[PDB]
Amino acid sequence: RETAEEVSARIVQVVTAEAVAVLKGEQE
Amino acid sequence: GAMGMSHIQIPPGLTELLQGYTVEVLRQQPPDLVEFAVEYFTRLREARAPAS
Amino acid sequence: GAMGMSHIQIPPGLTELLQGYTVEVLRQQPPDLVEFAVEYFTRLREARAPAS
Repeated sequence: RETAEEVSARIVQVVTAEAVAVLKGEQE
Repeated sequence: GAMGMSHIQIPPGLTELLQGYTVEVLRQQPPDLVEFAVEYFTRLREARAPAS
Repeated sequence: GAMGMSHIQIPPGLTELLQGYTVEVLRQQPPDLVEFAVEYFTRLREARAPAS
């Protein structure tokens, strides 16, 4: 059971956090 | 060099506010990405007030 | 998402596009994500308003 509110929050969160991690090259 | 590291500083709240708007606009049943995205980020913009 | 996809995550397409564009805001203009996005999406609507 999950809601749009929490997933949408997660999605925007992970993209900003992970793309910030991409700045260092965390993606490797 | 001594500096030069791209220290992408993203202000928190960007996501939080546009999140409130995303869930709200999704509930509004948006048509297409064009109008969806325009109003979405525009809602943050409307809240920040670029004009006064 | 959460482990064990019983707790469904809703990605209605806009979500993955949103992420891509949120990377656009973050990569292209880190201090002001929204002004860039608003211009980009207004440009999007301008260039391509759905015509059938």
